[PDB]
Amino acid sequence: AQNPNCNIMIFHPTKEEFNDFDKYIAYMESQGAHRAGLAKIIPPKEWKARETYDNISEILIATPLQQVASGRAGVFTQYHKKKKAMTVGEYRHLANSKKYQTPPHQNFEDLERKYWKNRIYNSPIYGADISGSLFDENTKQWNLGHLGTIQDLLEKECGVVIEGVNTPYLYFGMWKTTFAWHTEDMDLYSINYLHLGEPKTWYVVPPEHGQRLERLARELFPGSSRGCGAFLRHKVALISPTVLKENGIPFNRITQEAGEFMVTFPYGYHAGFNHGFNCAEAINFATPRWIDYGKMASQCSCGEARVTFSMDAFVRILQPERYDLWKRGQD
Ligand SMILES: O=C(O)CNC(=O)C(=O)O
Ligand SMILES: [Mg+2]
Ligand code: NI
Ligand SMILES: [Zn+2]
Repeated sequence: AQNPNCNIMIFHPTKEEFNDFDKYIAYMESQGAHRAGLAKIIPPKEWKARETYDNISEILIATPLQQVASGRAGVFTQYHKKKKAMTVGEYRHLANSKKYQTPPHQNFEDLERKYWKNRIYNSPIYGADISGSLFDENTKQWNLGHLGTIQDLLEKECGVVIEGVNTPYLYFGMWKTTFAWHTEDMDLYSINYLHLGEPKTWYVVPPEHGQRLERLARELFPGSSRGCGAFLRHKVALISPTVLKENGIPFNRITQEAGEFMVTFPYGYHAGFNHGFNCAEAINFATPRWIDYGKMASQCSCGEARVTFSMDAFVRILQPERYDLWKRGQD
C-alpha cells in the first residue's frame, strides 16, 4: 500500500504532465496521495493563471463576514456576522491596517504559535464564497473555471442525467481569517489555488481516520452534538493541533504559498487560517472513486447547514432514503 503513514505529498508536474487534469489526479492517487486527505501541487515553471493581478480592486465583496469566536484558545466556535459591502481594494486596505495586519514574526512556526494563542481575542473579516474566477480564459491547464462538472461525472459513471451546475468561488482573506473543520459537501474533492498574497496554513485528518475526529468533536462540543448528528457540516468548530495531539488524533499540517494548488480528497477533514491579505479560488470536483463516498456521506438535516441547489440531485440519486428528511432541513 502506497503512503501508509498518510503523509501529505507534494507534486511537481512537468508542463507535459499538466495537460490532462483527470489523469494527473489518478496518478497522484496511484502514489497514495489521497491517504493524507490533502496534497500540494506546484505548477510547472512555464505556467501562469493569468498575466497580472493589477486590475482586481473593483471586485465586490457583497457580504464580508466578521468571524467572532467563543470558547477557549484551542477549542472554539466561530459565528459569521455580516458586514456592509466593500470592494477588494477597500478590503485590502483594511487587512493592511494596524488593527488587522499580520504581527511581526520569525517564521511560519512562530506565526502559527501566535495564531493559536491569540485568535479568539480578535474578529477578522473574511470575503468568502464569492462566485467567480480569476483564471484567464486563455489558460488551458488547471483552469478551475474549465473543469469537467460533477453532474457530468455522475452521468458518465451512473448513467443518470441531473440538473445542476458547478462553478468556482473566490476567497479574500486577512490575518487570522479561519476555515473551520469540515469535509466537502457530499464528501467531494476540492481544489484550491492561492492566486496572490500571504500564505494559508492547512490542517488535515486522513480519510481513514475521520471518525476519530468526529468522536472527539462530539466530546468537545456536546450541545452542538445533541442538536445535530452531523454538526461539523455547519462549518463552525475549531480544534488546535495541541488539542488534537493530546487526544491522539492523527493529522498533518502544511503551508500553501501563492502560486500553489491544494487538493482535498473525499472525506479528508481540513481546517486552517490565512497569514495576511490573500486571494484563493476553489471548486469541488468528482472522480469515479468519489461515488462510493458520496453514497455514504453524512448529512445535516437540523437545518443549519443550508447548501446549494446542486446538492439536491446528489442526495436524491445517491441517497434516496435520506432524501425526504434532508430536504425538510433545506426547506
Ligand atoms: O480557503 C478557504 O477558506 C477554505 N477552502 C477550503 O475549505 C477548500 O478549498 O476546500
Ligand atoms: Mg476589478
Ligand atoms: Ni474545504
Ligand atoms: Zn445540522
